[PDB]
Amino acid sequence: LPNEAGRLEIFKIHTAKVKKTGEFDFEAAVKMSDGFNGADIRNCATEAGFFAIRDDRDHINPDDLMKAVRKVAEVKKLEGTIEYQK
Amino acid sequence: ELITQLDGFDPRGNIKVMFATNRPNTLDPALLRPGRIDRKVEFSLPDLEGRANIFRIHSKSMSVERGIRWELISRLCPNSTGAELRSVCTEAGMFAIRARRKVATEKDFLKAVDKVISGYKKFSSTSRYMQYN
Amino acid sequence: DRGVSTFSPEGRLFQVEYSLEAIKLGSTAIGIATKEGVVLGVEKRATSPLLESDSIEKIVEIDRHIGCAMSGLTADARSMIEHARTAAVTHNLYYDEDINVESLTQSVCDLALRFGEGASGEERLMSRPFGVALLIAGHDADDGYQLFHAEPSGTFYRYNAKAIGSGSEGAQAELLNEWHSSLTLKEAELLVLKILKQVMEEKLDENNAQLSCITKQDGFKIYDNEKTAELIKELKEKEAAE
Amino acid sequence: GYDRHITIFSPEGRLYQVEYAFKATNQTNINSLAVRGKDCTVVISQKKVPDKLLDPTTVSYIFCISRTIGMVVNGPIPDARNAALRAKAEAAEFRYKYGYDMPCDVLAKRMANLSQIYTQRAYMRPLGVILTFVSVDEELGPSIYKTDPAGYYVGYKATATGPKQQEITTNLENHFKKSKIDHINEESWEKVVEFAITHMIDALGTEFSKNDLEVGVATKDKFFTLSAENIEERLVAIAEQ
Amino acid sequence: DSRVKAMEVDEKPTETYSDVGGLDKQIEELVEAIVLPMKRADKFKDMGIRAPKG
Amino acid sequence: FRNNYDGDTVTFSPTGRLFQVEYALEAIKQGSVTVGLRSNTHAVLVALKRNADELSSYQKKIIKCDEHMGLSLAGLAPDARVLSNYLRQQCNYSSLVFNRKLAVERAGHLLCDKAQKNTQSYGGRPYGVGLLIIGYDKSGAHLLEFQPSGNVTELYGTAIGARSQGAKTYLERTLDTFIKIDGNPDELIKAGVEAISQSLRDESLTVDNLSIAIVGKDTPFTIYDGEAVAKYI
Amino acid sequence: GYDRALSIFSPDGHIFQVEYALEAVKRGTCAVGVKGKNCVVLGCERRSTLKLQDTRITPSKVSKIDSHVVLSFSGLNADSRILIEKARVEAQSHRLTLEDPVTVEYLTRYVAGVQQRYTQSGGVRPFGVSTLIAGFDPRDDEPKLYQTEPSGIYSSWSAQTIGRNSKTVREFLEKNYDRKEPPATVEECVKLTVRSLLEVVQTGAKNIEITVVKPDSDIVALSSEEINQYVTQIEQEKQE
Amino acid sequence: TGYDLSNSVFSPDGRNFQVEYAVKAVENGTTSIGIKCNDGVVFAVEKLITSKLLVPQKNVKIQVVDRHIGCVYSGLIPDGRHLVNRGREEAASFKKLYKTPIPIPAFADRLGQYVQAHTLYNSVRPFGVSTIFGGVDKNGAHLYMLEPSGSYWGYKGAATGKGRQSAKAELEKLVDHHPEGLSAREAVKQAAKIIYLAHEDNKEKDFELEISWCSLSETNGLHKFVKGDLLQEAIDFAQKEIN
Amino acid sequence: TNRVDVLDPALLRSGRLDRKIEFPLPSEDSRAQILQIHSRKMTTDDDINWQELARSTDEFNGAQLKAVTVEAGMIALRNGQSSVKHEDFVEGISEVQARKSKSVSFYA
Amino acid sequence: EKPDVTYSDVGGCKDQIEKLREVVELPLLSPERFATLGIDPPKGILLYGPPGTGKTLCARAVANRT
Ligand SMILES: Nc1ncnc2c1ncn2[C@@H]1O[C@H](COP(=O)(O)OP(=O)(O)OP(=O)(O)O)[C@@H](O)[C@H]1O
Ligand SMILES: Nc1ncnc2c1ncn2[C@@H]1O[C@H](COP(=O)(O)OP(=O)(O)OP(=O)(O)O)[C@@H](O)[C@H]1O
Ligand SMILES: [Mg+2]
Repeated sequence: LPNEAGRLEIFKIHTAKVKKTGEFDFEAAVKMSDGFNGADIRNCATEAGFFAIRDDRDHINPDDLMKAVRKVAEVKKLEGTIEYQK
Repeated sequence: ELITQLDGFDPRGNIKVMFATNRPNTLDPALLRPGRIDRKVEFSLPDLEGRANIFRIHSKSMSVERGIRWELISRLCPNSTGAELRSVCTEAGMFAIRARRKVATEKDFLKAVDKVISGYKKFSSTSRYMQYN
Repeated sequence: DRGVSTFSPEGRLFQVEYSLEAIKLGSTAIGIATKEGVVLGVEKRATSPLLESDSIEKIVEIDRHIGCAMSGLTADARSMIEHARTAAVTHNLYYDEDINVESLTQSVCDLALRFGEGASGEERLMSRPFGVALLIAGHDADDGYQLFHAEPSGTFYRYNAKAIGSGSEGAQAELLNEWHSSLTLKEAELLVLKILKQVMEEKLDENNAQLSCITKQDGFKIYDNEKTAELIKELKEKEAAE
Repeated sequence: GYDRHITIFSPEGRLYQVEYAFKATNQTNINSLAVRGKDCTVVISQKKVPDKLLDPTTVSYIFCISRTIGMVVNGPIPDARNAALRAKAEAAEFRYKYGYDMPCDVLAKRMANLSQIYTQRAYMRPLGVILTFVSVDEELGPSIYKTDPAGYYVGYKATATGPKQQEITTNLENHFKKSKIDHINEESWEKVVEFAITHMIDALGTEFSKNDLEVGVATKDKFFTLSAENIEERLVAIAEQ
Repeated sequence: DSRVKAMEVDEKPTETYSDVGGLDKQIEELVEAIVLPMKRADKFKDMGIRAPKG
Repeated sequence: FRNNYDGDTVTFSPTGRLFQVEYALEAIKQGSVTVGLRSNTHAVLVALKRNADELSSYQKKIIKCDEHMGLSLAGLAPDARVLSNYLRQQCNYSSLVFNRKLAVERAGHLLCDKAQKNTQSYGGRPYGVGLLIIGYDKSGAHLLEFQPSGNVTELYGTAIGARSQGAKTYLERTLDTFIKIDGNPDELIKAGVEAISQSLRDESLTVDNLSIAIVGKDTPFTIYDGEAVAKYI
Repeated sequence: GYDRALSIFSPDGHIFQVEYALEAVKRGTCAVGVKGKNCVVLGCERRSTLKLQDTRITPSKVSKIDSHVVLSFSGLNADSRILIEKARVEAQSHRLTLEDPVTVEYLTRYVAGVQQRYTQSGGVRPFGVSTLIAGFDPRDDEPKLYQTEPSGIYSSWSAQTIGRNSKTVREFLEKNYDRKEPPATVEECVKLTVRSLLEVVQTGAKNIEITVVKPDSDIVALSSEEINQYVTQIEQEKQE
Repeated sequence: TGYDLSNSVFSPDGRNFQVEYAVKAVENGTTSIGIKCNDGVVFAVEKLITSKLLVPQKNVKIQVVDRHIGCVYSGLIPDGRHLVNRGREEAASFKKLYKTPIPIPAFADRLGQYVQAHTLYNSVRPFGVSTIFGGVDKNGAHLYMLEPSGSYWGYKGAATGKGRQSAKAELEKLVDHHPEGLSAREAVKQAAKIIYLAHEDNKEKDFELEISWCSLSETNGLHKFVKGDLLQEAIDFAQKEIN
Repeated sequence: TNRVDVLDPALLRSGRLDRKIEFPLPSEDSRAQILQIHSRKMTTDDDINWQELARSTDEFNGAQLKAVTVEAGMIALRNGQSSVKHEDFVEGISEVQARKSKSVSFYA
Repeated sequence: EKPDVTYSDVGGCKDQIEKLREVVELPLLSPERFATLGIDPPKGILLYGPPGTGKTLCARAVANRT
């Protein structure tokens, strides 16, 4: 699983592609994000984008990112326990 | 597969379904709730008046004297299933054939009730299975 | 495996509910309460001819003004009757007056629930409740003659006449038709002996049936076998008068 | 069925339930490293504060048992506090009944014995923490003892625990393979900390800000944890080398 | 396969969202995830995000 | 039909509920109806008793706890016979030591915490009775509803037992009339009899089947019975 | 503590630990009781399958509780001694505090009350023993003969039998024992109890034990010779 | 299989299922927030009005401990009312022996052991309650939250109950705009704003707002209730913005 | 699916089943809405106050609430009435419950 | 091929017999009465009880009738 160091590179690959109002909260998000797979960060930008559809915004605010991180995390952890490697 | 055709993704045809089990304990919560098993009906041990009517439904073919007080031997029979009552009448007719008598008497019915409940209270299916209920 | 405290999905303690069926297996107790006294009738139900039928006991004195009848597994009632004499006696020691019937009955009902698995120092003195039900009869000056049915349910009702035991269903059908407030003490005796014969599984005679009354004047008295023989001869007469 | 819930042997011959406790340890993602100085002991461990809302000061894995004894815990924090509170009581009681300070060894041996009684009774559950005690004992010098739920404990020249403990073991071994002594030698306690952090950056690969570490140091007759200001001084010393 | 062809839409009887009682927040969240990326597919393409897959 | 988490009280279900405490709450829905309601000067309990059969008498339903506090049960009789005995003693323990009439609100919590400690521990049947506890102290009239879960709450009026819902509906309408009837104890009892007639499944009120109890600014807790409730049907 | 509720009601309304206890009493050796005009006679089955077993020092089936109350038993030999210890205790306790030896009916009521207690105490299994308590009240010569059982209920009998093959022995006693007229003397009664036993023992003079208890504290055990004589007479009488 | 039936058993993973289950029982309760201001703490709890019979302003779900520790919880209401009750012994007892009002980091520790003990035997059920409790002693304000597992942490805002998603997201924005540490007098009006926002997923059954505060500089470090005007002003403030 | 704890992690996780939508039991107010869309199909009256019936049913599924409507008509038919009345909706809640002993004056 | 164990053989006049008839027999016999109310008839019955209580006996009885 990405380390605390890498996890930061992965975020910056999926927020560049998408529109934004300029996002400086990846310093906070990475620290909140534990056990996130590559796959969950990419989904995190999407959930942030789906709060942007409800507000009728057309940019991902840094507030919408704080909400999305928490939302992916709550359901992930609960419902699936990912494997322990050898 | 069975669960999925009793709610379909479509209305299914005119199909009534009857389930008969010796334990509801076993059954899954998906089978039990209404829309797939609407009405639960319990067939339980008959009370005293039940055991009087079920003696009348086995005995009416039998030749018995007029002085049989079926209330007397239903009162003497403890809490019993309808499957013990068949064996009661069979054994009443049995002691009459051993005795060389064509008609079953009051003495013979008491012996039979004694024999069925005494021995087979050791082998009663009723006690274990009533607890799973 | 279930504990002993567990509720069913209906909200009933398993053991306490099951216990009621142990009473159905017991022998017949009949109780008719009048304004002159209460009559207690029992089917002794000897099990052999060798069994001496006089040593069997199902009626017992609690105090000179309270008597008791038992139905069910009757060795449990050895423990209930011992508590009762103490409450009744200890209560005459502290307050110089005989208990009420209604108060004595309630003390034996409190005792009844005491089953459990133990927690801290607290006594739990059974594993399952008393497998016996009682018809407590008695008389105080305050409310005349009374008759109570105390069940292991932990609830007691005051009755005008109740019958428990093997022949409970068919016995209480006859009472509902025959009882009214204007029975005397000598009509109730023949009325118990008539109902005792309809639900009895033997021949009615003086050896295997017992009568008992409770009057203010004479206290609680168990009839000897001689007196009961006269009342048995007096039943056959009123049925041949017709 | 009822041989794998409680602590009785299985038909094979192993205490399953105890074995299940060790998998409960690596459920916090803390890594720790602990080295013997020449007159001191140094123990660093990562300190991840997940949410912005948590107050960063209260989250801690380093517990002051006495002046003499520090203690760094790997595992779930409820059982942390439960083992730290029992440790403190034994540390006080010892002092009272024998009149000197409890040595490191004797606190370690008292925990292994409570841990044993917990895998032998049926209704008790073994606590899921691994405890490491650092001290500068007065008789034996610098010491580290690491205790575990089974109730086994042993001395250590240096030690690591956590999810990525294997990486950190290889480094701590490579160093004592080249120098051929049992303990890092440098009189000052300040430079044993600088060495410590270097081996964590290698073993985990992670670069550490001053907040990601929490540092504890046992010298003679006092054990402290370094303030958030002091951990920033250390990391300027790694950058300037 | 012929079983795939029988699985296609034969038309499921008009329920309407009015005959799903209660459950308001659940309906909203489903139509966000399934319905929109089909019909409103231009508003996701400009935003840059990929479309939820299921 | 019996679940897998129906053993002791310790067990939680994967839904999160505690099943044994829910089963004891069904013990209330099979007891007999009972209606409580209060104004700002009088509390009133109206209980419909229950005979066993014809020859039988009626089963007490209203317990005088003191001379300013009384409760009515619906559910198992021996469970209440422990909880009513316990409040009696706790009301004496206040008059003895602090010379204070035990405030109704504080007696609710005391009862609650006694129910809780039997669902925490292994063994210990949970109490299968629902009480209504009325009373008049220094802060006015009070009426409490005590669940076997332990949760006690303060209400202008409630009911419990079989088919209570028909009465609880009549109290939600008329709440704004009977709450303002102050300094008139007759009319407040009248509104309570009408409530419980909505819950009957044609059992018919009778002078031996009904039991009323009131308590107020000036009256002691008193129970009416037999001939005394003939005026109020 | 250990307090599991070993004994609970089943939904049929019988305690299953008590029915199981009473089946255990069936496999037990056979003991018979018959009371004559003014004696009791307790006859017991000795398992004689065993060989090379000394009879001088081996505990008998009749254990004296007092000097006028004897007790016999069927069931588990080990558990039986536990009743007899509490009984010998109870007989001296009652002499101490009220004076006067125990009356047979009271000594039973105590013993029967112990078997009942162990059917409610959590953690205890029921007893596997049924007893015949016999003897003479002090200053009286009415014979008394009682039977207890692991339900805890006790009853007096004119004759009784517990243990294996009891239905066959009881049938013989319902025909050969007139309820009105007891065996005339002590000698006729012994001849009625031996003759009942010889149906289910299928003879063996050594197998049968007879203890007679008479009024006024006279307990005697009939010796082997006496028993043999009686058996030979009955066999020869019946044979003739 | 059989690892879920009982407490204080571990699965092959390393989890206490009874303890995982208890968090689902916390999850059903009502929304409850706690805001650490600069000078103290502000507790605020949504109390659902179930029916027109429940009496207004009379069922306080904020229980005080000593004279300076507020406790507000969500989950199983009787079970919380027991965990506080035990907590009134631990405080009154410390105060007897050391004659100083018990400090807040120490009170957090006592409660912790007590809840941690109830995950160690088969014989006792784990507590089904999340607590938020805090106050002011001579070392400053603290705020704590006690999981039913037995862990607790420091906090600058906390949440529990159904509205824990929207709340914890709103307390982040409250610590963003006001990094200095907002004023205690103002935080009454900000706590109200966080209950009305977290009550839009629950707007079915109206509610009644309860607020209490403990500040060094307003009430002398003694825990009171907000009542009268300052509370009637709070309702106004939050209600005007979310229009 | 109704067992989500069982499915392994390759079938779940974001990027496969992105959204994970939970279904709660109908709340006390929803029960009122639910009972009212199933009853339109059969005969109604103004006797019925659906508000009452919604408070009675605790932890009823949206499947059991549809059963209450159906069962209540079965009792209206057995009497032989023109239309469903309020008694029968009350009486029907007790038929969906597996209750089958009532109060044998086991409870005071 | 539908055996015959007539309905008389079922014990008593139990309620249990009458709850089966409302599910199976009535909507086939008389769909006139169900049309007016608008009720759609139930479908599932669960017969459960200790062995020997005549779960099967009724099944055979409704097998010919229906
Ligand atoms: N919220 C609701 N509003 C209205 N009707 C409902 C509601 N929920 C369920 N129903 C009724 O219940 C019936 C059965 O529901 P359904 O078959 O969806 O159960 P399910 O949740 O899919 O169960 P499973 O666990 O087998 O998937 C539906 O046909 C519908 O009429
Ligand atoms: N209610 C009853 N009335 C008359 N006879 C009955 C009744 N119940 C059972 N019997 C008799 O008992 C016999 C066995 O019953 P049946 O085959 O129905 O058992 P069951 O109820 O299916 O239980 P199981 O399936 O466990 O054997 C029947 O053939 C019948 O003769
Ligand atoms: Mg069958």
